[PDB]
Amino acid sequence: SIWLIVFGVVMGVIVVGIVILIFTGIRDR
Amino acid sequence: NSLQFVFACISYAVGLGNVWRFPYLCQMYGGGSFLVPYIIMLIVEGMPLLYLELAVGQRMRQGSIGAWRTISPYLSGVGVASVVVSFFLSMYYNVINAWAFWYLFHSFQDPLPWSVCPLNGNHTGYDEECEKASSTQYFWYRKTLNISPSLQENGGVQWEPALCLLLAWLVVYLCILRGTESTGKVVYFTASLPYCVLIIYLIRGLTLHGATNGLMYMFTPKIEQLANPKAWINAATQIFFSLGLGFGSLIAFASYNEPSNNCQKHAIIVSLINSFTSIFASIVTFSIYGFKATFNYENCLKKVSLLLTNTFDLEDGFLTASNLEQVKGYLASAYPSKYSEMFPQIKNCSLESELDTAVQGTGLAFIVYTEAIKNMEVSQLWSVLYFFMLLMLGIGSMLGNTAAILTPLTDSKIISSHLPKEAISGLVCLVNCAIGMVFTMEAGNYWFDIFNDYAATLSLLLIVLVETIAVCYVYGLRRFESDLKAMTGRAVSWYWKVMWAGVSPLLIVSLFVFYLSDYILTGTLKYQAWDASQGQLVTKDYPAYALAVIGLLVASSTMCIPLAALGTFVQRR
Ligand SMILES: *[C@@H]1O[C@H](CO)[C@@H](O)[C@H](O)[C@H]1NC(C)=O
Ligand SMILES: *[C@@H]1O[C@H](CO)[C@@H](O)[C@H](O)[C@H]1NC(C)=O
Ligand SMILES: O=C(O)[C@@H]1CCCCN1
Ligand SMILES: [Cl-]
Repeated sequence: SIWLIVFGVVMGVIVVGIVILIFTGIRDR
Repeated sequence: NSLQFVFACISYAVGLGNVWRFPYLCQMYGGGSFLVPYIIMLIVEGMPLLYLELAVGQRMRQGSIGAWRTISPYLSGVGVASVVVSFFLSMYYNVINAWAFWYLFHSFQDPLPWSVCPLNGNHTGYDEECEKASSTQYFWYRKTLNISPSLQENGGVQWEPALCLLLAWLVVYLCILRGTESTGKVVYFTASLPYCVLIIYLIRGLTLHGATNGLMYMFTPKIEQLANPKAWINAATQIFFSLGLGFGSLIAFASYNEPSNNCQKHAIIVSLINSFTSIFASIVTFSIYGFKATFNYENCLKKVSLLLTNTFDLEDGFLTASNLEQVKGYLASAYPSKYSEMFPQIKNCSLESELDTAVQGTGLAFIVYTEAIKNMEVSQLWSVLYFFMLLMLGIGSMLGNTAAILTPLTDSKIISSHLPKEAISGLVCLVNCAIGMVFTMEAGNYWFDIFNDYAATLSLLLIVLVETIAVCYVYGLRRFESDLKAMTGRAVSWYWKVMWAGVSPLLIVSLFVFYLSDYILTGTLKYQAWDASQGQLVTKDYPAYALAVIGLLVASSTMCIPLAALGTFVQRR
């Protein structure tokens, strides 16, 4: 199913973005 | 500084209430019969109260709770309630975004899912429900929601909508964490892309066969259904929900503006731009809807002609739509014995009935625009563009709403001294996403219907009524006018004073009285439910447990005001 592949890619990139932003914010403070 | 504030207010106001909610609200309540009150309710309710909110944000120069607490302590509750409503909004609004995500992900396929019905099972025809309804309607009601036939019947949590809602909430949380003041180029971009996409769909939407039927249905003010109090109620509540009145974040936005600014120009411009965007989006939607209605009418006429021709052994092209009644009379006069058998079977179809009952419900925008996409050349590109514009609008509106939710929480030193703001926002998003899973069930569309019509509908009227009475009578309109004149050099116009003091509260009270009287007289609250066997929408009475939630959603937010007054009186005594 192509919709599942696209959703997996999008969710992966969004989760990596959230993780990096939280980690950078915590490390800065 | 004017451009920044004006575009911030526009970006807050222009969202899914303009592109998604307005079209189906207009369709449900008669088209023109809903548009005439809307405009009537915009001059009286929209502009004066939006200006009052923007002025209260400036003369106080505090937050919503701070302002309504500084005017008088006995009133501080209206600052708390204005948060709670936002909560309920953020509880269900995201579901819409989720749906768009779904419709985006099913847009990279050559055989678009809403374009071709599945095979029946013989591999010789189409599905019964997919044929009785449209392919777009079948995709929306079965492939997307899998809607249960009644509210009493619900299954488990559908995992695909749950994942889409989880993804939408993750995107909202990422947008919360990432940016707060970098909207510089975004305001140059996110404000023109919806208009460009609507322009493209208008260029397609006004050249379809029978596009004028949709516009005529839209702009005809039928007097017979213009007397419905529910139409006026829905118009006023949609105005309040689209301008953001009662949510309390407009006061916060205006709190950061200079006191030597013209809030009479800005309020007028924002309200007019919101109205124009709603009208334009609804015009495009109703042009496509009229094309759908014309196609359904032509299909019914063709089916009836084929039925008569296959039986009376008429010529192939002899029986057309321009000579249908005359040939029917001729055939009936020829011999009645044969005509008697199928007379029940011959169906009457007209443009009007199709226009009322072609497509209706909260999925009107999705169904209509998927239909329009399936009639394009490169359907994939236009589907991506439209469902990306919708995603931007929803994400922006939710950023505004969640900022309104979170600012009181961050400003509270009790919570801010224990957990980081990055964790407070995460907890808020997690609670909202976990509670919003009730909209992903099989019967979740009915709960979405309940929340879209009662969570932030009448409470927005009562909050604004209390706010305007507070500003005019408790604080003193003369004192407020003097303060505003000293702040900006110009005294408030007499028209704005008239609309603040008497006209808007009286109209709100009259609307509330009419709605209550209509509900009492009817005594049976009903909702639309999908019927796959009949392939349309039927009206069913709300069950006993559905009225409790409906009552509580309004009651908590509205009654949060009197309870605070009682608590303050107890504290004093
Ligand atoms: C096609 O399927 C229907 C059931 O929906 C059945 O009644 C019909 O006999 C089938 N046609 C043939 C040729 O078997
Ligand atoms: C169609 O119209 C005729 C005459 O007005 C009426 O008798 C009939 O019940 C209607 N409906 C159908 C399905 O024939
Ligand atoms: O137009 C919208 O979609 C938003 C909803 C929230 C309040 C502001 N307007
Ligand atoms: Cl609107």
